[PDB]
Amino acid sequence: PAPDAIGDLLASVDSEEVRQYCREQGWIIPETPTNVERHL
Amino acid sequence: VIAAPSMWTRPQIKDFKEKIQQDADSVITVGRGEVVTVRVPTHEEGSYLFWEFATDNYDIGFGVYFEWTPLLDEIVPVYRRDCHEEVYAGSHQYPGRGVYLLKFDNSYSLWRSKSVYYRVYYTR
Repeated sequence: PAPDAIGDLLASVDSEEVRQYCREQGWIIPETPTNVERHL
Repeated sequence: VIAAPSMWTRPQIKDFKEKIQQDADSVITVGRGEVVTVRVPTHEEGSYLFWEFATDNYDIGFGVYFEWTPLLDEIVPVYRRDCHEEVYAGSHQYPGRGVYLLKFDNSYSLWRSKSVYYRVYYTR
C-alpha cells in the first residue's frame, strides 16, 4: 500500500470507518504532537 | 522543490467530535485573540502527514508551515475556514527532514474562544 495511494483513498472517500480501517491495516499511524505553543 | 498539499472536507462533524473526545484530551481551547501552534515533527520512515480538524460553534484561522533542519515554507496559507459546519482535512508529502507547524489562529476574535477538535496521522 503506497503512501500516495492511501492519500488518494482518504481524499476520495473519507469517513470514520475508512479512517479506522486504514488505522487497523497500519496504513496510517496515529501521532501525538510533541509541543503546543500559545501566544497573543 | 516542495509539493502542493491536498485539501478536502467530509460532511460528518458529529462522528468526528464524538471520536476525538473518545481518544484523548486532543481538544485545544483557543482563547480570545490567541494563536495556538501544534508542532508535528517529520518521521524518517514516514512519507506523508495527514491532518483533520473541526470546531464547535465558529470558524477559526488555519494554515500549515514547514520548518526545516530557521526557514519557513508556507504549505497551507492561513485563512478562515468554517470547521463548525464540517470536518476539514488535508495531507502533505515530506519536503525533507523538518517539523510541521499547524496554526490555529483566533486572533481576529475579540469576544469568542474556540474549541478545536483535531487529529493527526502519518504513513509508513
